[PDB]
Amino acid sequence: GRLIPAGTGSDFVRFTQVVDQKTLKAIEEARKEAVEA
Amino acid sequence: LSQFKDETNPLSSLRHKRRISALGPGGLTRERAGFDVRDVHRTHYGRICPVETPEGANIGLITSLAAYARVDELGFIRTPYRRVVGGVVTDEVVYMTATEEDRYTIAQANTPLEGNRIAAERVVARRKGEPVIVSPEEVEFMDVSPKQVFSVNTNLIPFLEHDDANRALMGSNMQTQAVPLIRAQAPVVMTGLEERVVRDSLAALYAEEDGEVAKVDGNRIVVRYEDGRLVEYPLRRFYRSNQGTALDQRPRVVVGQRVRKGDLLADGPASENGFLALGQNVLVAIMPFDGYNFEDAIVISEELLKRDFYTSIHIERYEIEARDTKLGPERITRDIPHLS
Amino acid sequence: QKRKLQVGDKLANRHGNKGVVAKILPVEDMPHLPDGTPVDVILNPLGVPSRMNLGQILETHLGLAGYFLGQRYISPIFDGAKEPEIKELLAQAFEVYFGKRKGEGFGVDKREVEVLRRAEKLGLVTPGKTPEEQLKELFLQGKVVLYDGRTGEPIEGPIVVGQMFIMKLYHMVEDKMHARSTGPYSLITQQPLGGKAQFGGQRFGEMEVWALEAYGAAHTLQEMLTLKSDDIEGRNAAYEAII
Amino acid sequence: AEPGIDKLFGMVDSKYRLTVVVAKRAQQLLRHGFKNTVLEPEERPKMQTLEGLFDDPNAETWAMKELLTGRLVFGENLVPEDRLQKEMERIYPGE
Amino acid sequence: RVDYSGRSVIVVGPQLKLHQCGLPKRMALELFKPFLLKKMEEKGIAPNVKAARRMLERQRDIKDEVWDALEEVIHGKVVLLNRAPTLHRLGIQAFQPVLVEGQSIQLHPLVCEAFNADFDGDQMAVHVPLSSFAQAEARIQMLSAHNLLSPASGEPLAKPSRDIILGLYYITQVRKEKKGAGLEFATPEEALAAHERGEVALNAPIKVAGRETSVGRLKYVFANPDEALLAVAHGIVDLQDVVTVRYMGKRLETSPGRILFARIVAEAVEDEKVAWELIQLDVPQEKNSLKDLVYQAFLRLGMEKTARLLDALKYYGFTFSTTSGITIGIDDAVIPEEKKQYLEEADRKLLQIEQAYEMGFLTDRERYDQILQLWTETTEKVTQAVFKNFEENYPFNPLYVMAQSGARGNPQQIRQLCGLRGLMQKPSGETFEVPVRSSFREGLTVLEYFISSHGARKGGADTALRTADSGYLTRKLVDVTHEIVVREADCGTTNYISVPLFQPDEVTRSLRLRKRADIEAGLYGRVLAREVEVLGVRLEEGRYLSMDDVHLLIKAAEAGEIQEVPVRSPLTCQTRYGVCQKCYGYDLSMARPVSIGEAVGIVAAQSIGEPGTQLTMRTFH
Amino acid sequence: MLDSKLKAPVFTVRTQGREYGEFVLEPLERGFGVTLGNPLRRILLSSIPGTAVTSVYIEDVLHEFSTIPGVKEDVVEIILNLKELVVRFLNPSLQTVTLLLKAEGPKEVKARDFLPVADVEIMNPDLHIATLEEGGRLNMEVRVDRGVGYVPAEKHGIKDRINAIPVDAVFSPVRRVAFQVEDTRLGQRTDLDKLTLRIWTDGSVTPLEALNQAVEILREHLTYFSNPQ
Amino acid sequence: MLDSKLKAPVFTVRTQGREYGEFVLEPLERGFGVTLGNPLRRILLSSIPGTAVTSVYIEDVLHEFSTIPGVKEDVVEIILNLKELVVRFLNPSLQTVTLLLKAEGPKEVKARDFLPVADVEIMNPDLHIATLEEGGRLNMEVRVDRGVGYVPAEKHGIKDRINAIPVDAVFSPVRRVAFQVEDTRLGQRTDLDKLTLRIWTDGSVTPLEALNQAVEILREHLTYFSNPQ
Ligand SMILES: CO[C@H]1/C=C/O[C@@]2(C)Oc3c(C)c(O)c4c(O)c(c(/C=N/N5CCN(C6CCCC6)CC5)c(O)c4c3C2=O)NC(=O)/C(C)=C\C=C\[C@H](C)[C@H](O)[C@@H](C)[C@@H](O)[C@@H](C)[C@H](OC(C)=O)[C@@H]1C
Ligand SMILES: [Mg+2]
Ligand SMILES: [Mg+2]
Ligand SMILES: [Mg+2]
Ligand SMILES: [Mg+2]
Ligand SMILES: [Mg+2]
Ligand SMILES: [Mg+2]
Ligand SMILES: [Mg+2]
Ligand SMILES: [Mg+2]
Ligand SMILES: [Mg+2]
Ligand SMILES: [Mg+2]
Ligand SMILES: [Mg+2]
Ligand SMILES: [Mg+2]
Ligand SMILES: [Mg+2]
Ligand SMILES: [Mg+2]
Ligand SMILES: [Mg+2]
Ligand SMILES: [Mg+2]
Ligand SMILES: [Mg+2]
Ligand SMILES: [Mg+2]
Ligand SMILES: [Mg+2]
Ligand SMILES: [Mg+2]
Ligand SMILES: [Mg+2]
Ligand SMILES: [Mg+2]
Ligand SMILES: [Mg+2]
Ligand SMILES: [Mg+2]
Ligand SMILES: [Mg+2]
Ligand SMILES: [Mg+2]
Ligand SMILES: [Mg+2]
Ligand SMILES: [Mg+2]
Ligand SMILES: [Mg+2]
Ligand SMILES: [Mg+2]
Ligand SMILES: [Mg+2]
Ligand SMILES: [Mg+2]
Ligand SMILES: [Mg+2]
Ligand SMILES: [Mg+2]
Ligand SMILES: [Mg+2]
Ligand SMILES: [Mg+2]
Ligand SMILES: [Mg+2]
Ligand SMILES: [Mg+2]
Ligand SMILES: [Mg+2]
Ligand SMILES: [Mg+2]
Ligand SMILES: [Mg+2]
Ligand SMILES: [Mg+2]
Ligand SMILES: [Mg+2]
Ligand SMILES: [Mg+2]
Ligand SMILES: [Mg+2]
Ligand SMILES: [Mg+2]
Ligand SMILES: [Mg+2]
Ligand SMILES: [Mg+2]
Ligand SMILES: [Mg+2]
Ligand SMILES: [Mg+2]
Ligand SMILES: [Mg+2]
Ligand SMILES: [Mg+2]
Ligand SMILES: [Mg+2]
Ligand SMILES: [Mg+2]
Ligand SMILES: [Mg+2]
Ligand SMILES: [Mg+2]
Ligand SMILES: [Mg+2]
Ligand SMILES: [Mg+2]
Ligand SMILES: [Mg+2]
Ligand SMILES: [Mg+2]
Ligand SMILES: [Mg+2]
Ligand SMILES: [Mg+2]
Ligand SMILES: [Mg+2]
Ligand SMILES: [Mg+2]
Ligand SMILES: [Mg+2]
Ligand SMILES: [Mg+2]
Ligand SMILES: [Mg+2]
Ligand SMILES: [Mg+2]
Ligand SMILES: [Mg+2]
Ligand SMILES: [Mg+2]
Ligand SMILES: [Mg+2]
Ligand SMILES: [Mg+2]
Ligand SMILES: [Mg+2]
Ligand SMILES: [Mg+2]
Ligand SMILES: [Mg+2]
Ligand SMILES: [Mg+2]
Ligand SMILES: [Mg+2]
Ligand SMILES: [Mg+2]
Ligand SMILES: [Mg+2]
Ligand SMILES: [Mg+2]
Ligand SMILES: [Mg+2]
Ligand SMILES: [Mg+2]
Ligand SMILES: [Mg+2]
Ligand SMILES: [Mg+2]
Ligand SMILES: [Mg+2]
Ligand SMILES: [Mg+2]
Ligand SMILES: [Mg+2]
Ligand SMILES: [Mg+2]
Ligand SMILES: [Mg+2]
Ligand SMILES: [Mg+2]
Ligand SMILES: [Mg+2]
Ligand SMILES: [Mg+2]
Ligand SMILES: [Mg+2]
Ligand SMILES: [Mg+2]
Ligand SMILES: [Mg+2]
Ligand SMILES: [Mg+2]
Ligand SMILES: [Mg+2]
Ligand SMILES: [Mg+2]
Ligand SMILES: [Mg+2]
Ligand SMILES: [Mg+2]
Ligand SMILES: [Mg+2]
Ligand SMILES: [Mg+2]
Ligand SMILES: [Mg+2]
Ligand SMILES: [Mg+2]
Ligand SMILES: [Mg+2]
Ligand SMILES: [Mg+2]
Ligand SMILES: [Mg+2]
Ligand SMILES: [Mg+2]
Ligand SMILES: [Mg+2]
Ligand SMILES: [Mg+2]
Ligand SMILES: [Mg+2]
Ligand SMILES: [Mg+2]
Ligand SMILES: [Mg+2]
Ligand SMILES: [Mg+2]
Ligand SMILES: [Mg+2]
Ligand SMILES: [Mg+2]
Ligand SMILES: [Mg+2]
Ligand SMILES: [Mg+2]
Ligand SMILES: [Mg+2]
Ligand SMILES: [Mg+2]
Ligand SMILES: [Mg+2]
Ligand SMILES: [Mg+2]
Ligand SMILES: [Mg+2]
Ligand SMILES: [Mg+2]
Ligand SMILES: [Mg+2]
Ligand SMILES: [Mg+2]
Ligand SMILES: [Mg+2]
Ligand SMILES: [Mg+2]
Ligand SMILES: [Mg+2]
Ligand SMILES: [Mg+2]
Ligand SMILES: [Mg+2]
Ligand SMILES: [Mg+2]
Ligand SMILES: [Zn+2]
Repeated sequence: GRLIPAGTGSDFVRFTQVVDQKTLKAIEEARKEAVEA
Repeated sequence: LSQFKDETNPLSSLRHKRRISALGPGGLTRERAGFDVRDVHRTHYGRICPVETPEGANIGLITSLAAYARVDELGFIRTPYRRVVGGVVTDEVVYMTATEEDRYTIAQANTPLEGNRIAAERVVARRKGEPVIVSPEEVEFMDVSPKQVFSVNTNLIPFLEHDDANRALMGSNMQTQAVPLIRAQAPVVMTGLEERVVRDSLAALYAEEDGEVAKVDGNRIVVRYEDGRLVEYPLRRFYRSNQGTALDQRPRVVVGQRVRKGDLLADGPASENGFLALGQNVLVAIMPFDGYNFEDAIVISEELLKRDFYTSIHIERYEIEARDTKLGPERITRDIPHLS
Repeated sequence: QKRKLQVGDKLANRHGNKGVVAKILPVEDMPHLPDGTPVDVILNPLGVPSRMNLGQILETHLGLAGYFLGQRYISPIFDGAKEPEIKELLAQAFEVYFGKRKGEGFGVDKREVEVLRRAEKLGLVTPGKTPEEQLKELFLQGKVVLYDGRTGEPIEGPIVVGQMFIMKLYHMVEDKMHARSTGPYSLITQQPLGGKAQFGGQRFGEMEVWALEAYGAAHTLQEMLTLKSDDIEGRNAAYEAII
Repeated sequence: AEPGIDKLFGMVDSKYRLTVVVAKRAQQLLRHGFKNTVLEPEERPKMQTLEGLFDDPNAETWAMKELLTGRLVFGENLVPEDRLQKEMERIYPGE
Repeated sequence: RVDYSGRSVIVVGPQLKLHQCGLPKRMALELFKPFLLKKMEEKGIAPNVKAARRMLERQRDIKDEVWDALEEVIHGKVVLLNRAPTLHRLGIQAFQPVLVEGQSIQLHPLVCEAFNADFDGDQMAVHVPLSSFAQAEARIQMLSAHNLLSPASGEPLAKPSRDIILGLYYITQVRKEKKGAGLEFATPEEALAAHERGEVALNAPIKVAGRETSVGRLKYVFANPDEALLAVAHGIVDLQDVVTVRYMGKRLETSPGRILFARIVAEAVEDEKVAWELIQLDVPQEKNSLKDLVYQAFLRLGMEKTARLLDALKYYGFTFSTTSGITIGIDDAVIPEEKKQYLEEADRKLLQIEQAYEMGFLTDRERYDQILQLWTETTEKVTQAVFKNFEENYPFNPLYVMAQSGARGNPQQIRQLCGLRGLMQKPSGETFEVPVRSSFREGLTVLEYFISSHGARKGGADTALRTADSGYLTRKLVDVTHEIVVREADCGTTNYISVPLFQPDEVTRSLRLRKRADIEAGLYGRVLAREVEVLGVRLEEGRYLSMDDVHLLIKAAEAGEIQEVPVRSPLTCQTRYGVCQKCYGYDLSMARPVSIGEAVGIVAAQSIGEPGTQLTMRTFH
Repeated sequence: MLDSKLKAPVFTVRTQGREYGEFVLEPLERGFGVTLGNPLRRILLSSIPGTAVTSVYIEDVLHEFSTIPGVKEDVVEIILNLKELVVRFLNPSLQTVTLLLKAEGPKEVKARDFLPVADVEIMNPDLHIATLEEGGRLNMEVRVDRGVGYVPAEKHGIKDRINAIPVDAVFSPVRRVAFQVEDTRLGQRTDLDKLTLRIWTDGSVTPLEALNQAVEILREHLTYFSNPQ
Repeated sequence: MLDSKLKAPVFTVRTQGREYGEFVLEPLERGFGVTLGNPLRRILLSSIPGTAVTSVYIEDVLHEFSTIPGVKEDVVEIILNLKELVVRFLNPSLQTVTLLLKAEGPKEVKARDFLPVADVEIMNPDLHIATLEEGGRLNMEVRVDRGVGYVPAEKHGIKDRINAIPVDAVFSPVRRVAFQVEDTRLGQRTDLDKLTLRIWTDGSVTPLEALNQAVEILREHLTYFSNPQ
């Protein structure tokens, strides 16, 4: 009753994320913040 | 073997009363064996229809006999064949066993006949399961009828002659699914047995002996025979058929009427005038419309519903029990505990 | 309960043409004959060549005769009516059809003539004969001119029409289109079960599984195997979530 | 059929990839608040009992209507798995 | 058993577009119950769920506001429909529901071919995609209007079925009527005049066999496109009439209907010229020409744009069909005059065979096998006879065009109506000595009928047996083939197979070009293992050969430049469990390469299990 | 006027009773008899209003599927016969008229047996309602209304008396329409359309009346093309 | 007004230029969009009378199948191009106008080359009649009329000059008509007709104008049912 090995359940696509350029600059701002003192 | 009655309409039931099945006792032909049995054997002539069997997994193993087919002494469907001594054809008939049928040279009914005289030199006959062009001098026996070749159910089809045996089966089983309409109608074109079907089935009520009519209720026709007697004939007003189709006898005779022996006093569930009637003759154009009739779709004119044409009465018999639970008897009361 | 005819219903002649009602048209615009009488049902031709029952097309022709000639007939099994005898009654019917038309005051349409033109270019009518004579020929063939009804223009090319008997078929319990959202569940097997009032779920067979397998329908299959039928804790949180 | 399904198919390396993108985008469109879109102003999603589709009818019909434009970005490993859901909650209100 | 399921009778939905399907609101209600409940709460119709529930527990209590809620819940969601035997992946398709009254389920006609569903009581189930994901896939990669081309063959399955062709065909056919006097206008000017007046008279038709231009072309010339049809509307020219017209840059001698068809397509997809390049207006539109049209449009213009053309064809076909007034009649099945001849000629010849036996020349057997040969020949003789009849005398016989058009009809079938069905076999299999002299037009006799009946049963018995053998097979195949799944990077093992374009033995030894079919089967959408320079073009390595390319290689083998073809294939793959992009090829239901992650194993196992139902079934071994 | 306008549709009429009405109109230009006949027909059938039995109350009967003693016909056959009944009221003031009839014993019950009502008339007197034997007691109240088209008994569900039973609504007073366009020869040019349409009617309204209503519906519709947007 | 009358045909329009014009109108009862669209269409094509080249006379040419020296195009190609010509006269006084044009040598002959006529205007100036080489002499007289529908050159047979040749009559500013009846849902009942008809026009008149004229012809015809006889 597990997800099918074949299809959208492909190891090649089971993992794929999406972004808005707005959330793109938001995460890099998180990286900028990493600079200590 | 003993099954629910098939009263979707008199015809349907009647047929279900004259079916011959394979499966059953479990000791005789069961599920395994098939194809040799399932095929329409040569001898099946006048003894079994070759069109009647159920279009489905269980095919050819279940079938109703033919028109003049009769079980003689021991279950051997004999079929009537008339005698033809020399080039002379008789009105005498011999119900022959399957076996004996092969010892003779038998011919078809289509043979131009002058009475007792066969009319063409090279006229068809079939010895033993083999089509043979025989001479008028070899024609020992002749077919009794075209009707005897098939079943009743099938005999009701107009020009069977021009219809593929395959689909003709469909037409024959379709009738078995005919539902009784409050408005019955006999075909504009009939074969000839519609009368005999309703009569031999027990749809319409016929007059025993000659006399006059006394009272014509909606529930009874008390007729007065000339013998000095009168009997009340109840009419199953509205009864529940096993499959939920109405069975009502509608009186067709007025008050004070001299009845001929065996004339319809009332019509059966599906009879118009002592004739079998199902569905209703309707004027029809035979062309394509948009897509409304595309693979096997039908377009219908609203007009057909304006007149109460295809309309039919149903009856489902819901049932409930007051059971005794150890928790307390289930009471049946107008009381419905929670809301309105 | 009264069961008046409706779209879901299935009707079929004695020959085998079986079929369902797909649309109930307003008398307003369905095919209508020259004299205002319109057709009740329109059967597709296509269902006739493949299947092989011309007997129905033979019935419709005798039927047309019986309509105008106001009479029923009895055509035995194989001994019955013959093609010439029917053309004969059709001949008699042309006079009731068109004879009254002559006396009632009018002749032929622009439409009636137009379809004749396309009909002679077809090969149904002997070129050079008068419309009156031509229409008889054409009628004897079993087809008559029909106008749209929606547009009033004719239907290019004669079309046959007539009195065909047709029955209505009994509706089984299955007919009662099932449809179940949530419902009971078997005791030992935890799969959906119906009965009295809850409809009982449909079966997802292997053949169907593969159908989805073929597609990239991963979840959709999972669901069918979990959320929809056996995932005890699944279906529950499923409903609630939806809720 | 559906709007520029070809155009869509073409923007992905695999057919089955397009389907995951759209679905995951539809996911986020609703979870973090439905105004998590990139193309609302002038010509946008619309239904007609009113022009009310502007708020919440079909999730992915949006997802696709955005992916068809070149604003979104779908990668195999674009932005680290857990930090994504955090930054998204911080910036998009509506709950 | 699925929790969000349903099932009802189906009924054709002619206006419906491939995209959607008609679903009984009454059904939708139960189906989408929870989705509706909540939606009730988001509106004033109910305070809460439990409320919304009791609100609908009874039929008479529903406010017409609820439908407006449901109709709103279903906005862009879609459902799946199943058919009785689910034989291939298209046995389940997704569509957008358009809620409708009553009991029946409105199905589109074009997909009645994928599911083997006819309308004599066929009932289809219906399921609901609950997750946003299940819905995503469902409508993205499972909706009808997206899987137009079959997985078995790169041939379309969304083809104008029965009624559409019949319509589309009748509109594009041209007529020919009476040849009496001279047919020569190619040269004299006294020929134009005389045969123009002679046509005005009663002697020359509008469509006469007169090479260059039958007077029907002489009389009418149409400047712009429209001009042509207006004359038609007014009753000047039928649609099937041969006229001359001015198109973009040519004086084209083509019929009204043909010109009209041109537009239909030209309109469906507005790249008018591109509509002309992929269409053949030089012939009556058969299902094949159509089929082709579809395919072409698919590669050329693009998927959705095709969908449009599909419905466009569906629409006009349907309409034009109704107006055409094609009908079945008893006099329309026409029996040839030659039938009597052929019969009698073969009749007397039977007499000879008999005199030849009465004497002792031919053995018991010889007689028999000689008689059958007489009929088998004679029967085939009437068959080409009837056709010739219609072909020459009634080009527009009802019963005819249907068969010609990819519409409906089988040569063998026609023969049974107009010609005659001649030989039926005995119970066992030994065919009968006597034929069935009759046709269905005339009374198939009492017994010739009983004779033909036998063979009917064997057909039926066979059919009932494949309703499960059709599965028998597919099971086996899927048991071995399920694991096979496209998961890859171009597998680096280049071991390849060579496809033969020539066969050695039909007639002992003669090398011959394989049939366009098989070849198409072998190289369609394959990946060239090695580079091949053939007629002038350099097919590079690894390239996916389009049907247009596979059409080049054959034209090249015709010329004599290649006898084999290097191409990747499943038989030579390296991916243990799985097959790769380059080795599978093209055919997803879509015409581009295969997309990684497609369940080929089964797609395959299926395409092979269905047709199996058509193959004969006497004894396994 | 004399030339093109005097050459105007000679509207001629032939009407017997309120059922049949033929209507000729010629000359007309090219293909106009059709242009007019067809719309009018479409209107004459779908558009025009009338009368039909909308509800019935037998006094001892509760459901439609019952049978009354001394009465040969069954409830369902009778309610059917009522649909056959054609009434005609004369003014708007009469929207819903309840006709009453009670007959006993050995008599045949025809439509003339209904007690007369002031503004209403029964065109269908001799229609057959029932055949009463002896001790035949039939007392009913049959509602009647003015509406348009067909309305299934299910759709309206009329409620005069709780034990009453609704009937289907056959509101088109028009029975059938028919039109012919034969050629007419007027001096100069032969091509001419002569439109004559034959109208049949249940009696409620008249062929002429109907026709008039029809043309108006069309007219009213042609005006709906006024305000662009 | 508020209930049944406010629920009235919302007549909406969309017209770009003088050629195309869509016209929507809903709601309509049952099967009315058809009832209306169809007649209007039949009128829009046959009735909205117009103009078309009815006859031509090349001076040296006798038959229609001839070819003129220095003239690339053949008589048949040119008479065809003339059918393409759209003219517009302003008043009834102009029933049959003969336009004249004569051009010589290395010039291209377009419709603007015809000598202007007082009450007549040519909307099709740049249309291409012929290409004259050298020593190219073309002097013609092309007749023009006001009529309705399509009339084959055979049907009229015009006779200005004995060596002239008739041309087919394309009498209409309207190019094509088209109407669709799609369902529309208005609250209670779903069954609803939505009539939208698309009209194309050569420019002479506008879609709207045409439509208006159309409806009137219908109206005018509905009035012809007045005086019985
Ligand atoms: C002895 O009672 C039972 C024994 C079972 O055991 C078992 C093993 O032994 C059997 C026999 C010995 C039989 O002789 C037999 C039949 O003769 C038969 C069918 C089955 N027919 N069905 C198949 C489904 N279709 C449907 C149409 C749409 C698709 C599905 C309709 C016809 C069948 O399976 C049979 C059967 C068995 O299975 N029928 C027909 O010949 C036929 C073609 C039509 C008749 C239809 C009537 C309507 C029907 O008669 C009805 C009144 C009932 O009588 C039956 C249901 C009955 O049930 C009860 C309870 O009484 C059983 C026969
Ligand atoms: Mg993930
Ligand atoms: Mg065994
Ligand atoms: Mg055993
Ligand atoms: Mg059989
Ligand atoms: Mg089976
Ligand atoms: Mg089995
Ligand atoms: Mg015994
Ligand atoms: Mg015999
Ligand atoms: Mg004789
Ligand atoms: Mg002997
Ligand atoms: Mg019968
Ligand atoms: Mg009757
Ligand atoms: Mg008799
Ligand atoms: Mg007594
Ligand atoms: Mg007694
Ligand atoms: Mg009784
Ligand atoms: Mg009871
Ligand atoms: Mg007496
Ligand atoms: Mg008597
Ligand atoms: Mg009635
Ligand atoms: Mg009736
Ligand atoms: Mg019902
Ligand atoms: Mg009659
Ligand atoms: Mg009648
Ligand atoms: Mg009559
Ligand atoms: Mg006669
Ligand atoms: Mg005569
Ligand atoms: Mg059943
Ligand atoms: Mg429950
Ligand atoms: Mg059970
Ligand atoms: Mg129940
Ligand atoms: Mg339930
Ligand atoms: Mg919880
Ligand atoms: Mg926007
Ligand atoms: Mg984007
Ligand atoms: Mg990772
Ligand atoms: Mg938050
Ligand atoms: Mg629809
Ligand atoms: Mg409802
Ligand atoms: Mg419920
Ligand atoms: Mg409440
Ligand atoms: Mg309300
Ligand atoms: Mg069906
Ligand atoms: Mg059935
Ligand atoms: Mg099913
Ligand atoms: Mg000759
Ligand atoms: Mg020759
Ligand atoms: Mg020639
Ligand atoms: Mg030439
Ligand atoms: Mg030559
Ligand atoms: Mg010619
Ligand atoms: Mg040739
Ligand atoms: Mg040339
Ligand atoms: Mg081409
Ligand atoms: Mg071409
Ligand atoms: Mg050709
Ligand atoms: Mg050809
Ligand atoms: Mg149409
Ligand atoms: Mg002859
Ligand atoms: Mg010979
Ligand atoms: Mg032998
Ligand atoms: Mg040949
Ligand atoms: Mg021949
Ligand atoms: Mg030919
Ligand atoms: Mg023919
Ligand atoms: Mg013979
Ligand atoms: Mg016969
Ligand atoms: Mg690899
Ligand atoms: Mg090799
Ligand atoms: Mg080789
Ligand atoms: Mg050879
Ligand atoms: Mg050899
Ligand atoms: Mg050889
Ligand atoms: Mg070959
Ligand atoms: Mg090499
Ligand atoms: Mg090498
Ligand atoms: Mg080379
Ligand atoms: Mg090269
Ligand atoms: Mg390369
Ligand atoms: Mg190739
Ligand atoms: Mg090549
Ligand atoms: Mg070559
Ligand atoms: Mg493939
Ligand atoms: Mg594939
Ligand atoms: Mg075996
Ligand atoms: Mg005058
Ligand atoms: Mg008079
Ligand atoms: Mg009179
Ligand atoms: Mg006039
Ligand atoms: Mg006029
Ligand atoms: Mg006129
Ligand atoms: Mg009506
Ligand atoms: Mg109305
Ligand atoms: Mg009134
Ligand atoms: Mg009382
Ligand atoms: Mg008064
Ligand atoms: Mg008054
Ligand atoms: Mg008054
Ligand atoms: Mg008033
Ligand atoms: Mg009053
Ligand atoms: Mg009152
Ligand atoms: Mg009283
Ligand atoms: Mg009275
Ligand atoms: Mg009084
Ligand atoms: Mg009063
Ligand atoms: Mg009388
Ligand atoms: Mg008494
Ligand atoms: Mg009401
Ligand atoms: Mg009600
Ligand atoms: Mg009450
Ligand atoms: Mg009624
Ligand atoms: Mg009435
Ligand atoms: Mg009528
Ligand atoms: Mg007004
Ligand atoms: Mg006004
Ligand atoms: Mg606007
Ligand atoms: Mg209104
Ligand atoms: Mg706008
Ligand atoms: Mg302007
Ligand atoms: Mg030249
Ligand atoms: Mg010169
Ligand atoms: Mg020239
Ligand atoms: Mg030229
Ligand atoms: Mg030329
Ligand atoms: Mg100028
Ligand atoms: Mg113009
Ligand atoms: Mg639509
Ligand atoms: Mg719209
Ligand atoms: Mg309202
Ligand atoms: Mg209301
Ligand atoms: Mg327009
Ligand atoms: Mg005027
Ligand atoms: Zn590989």
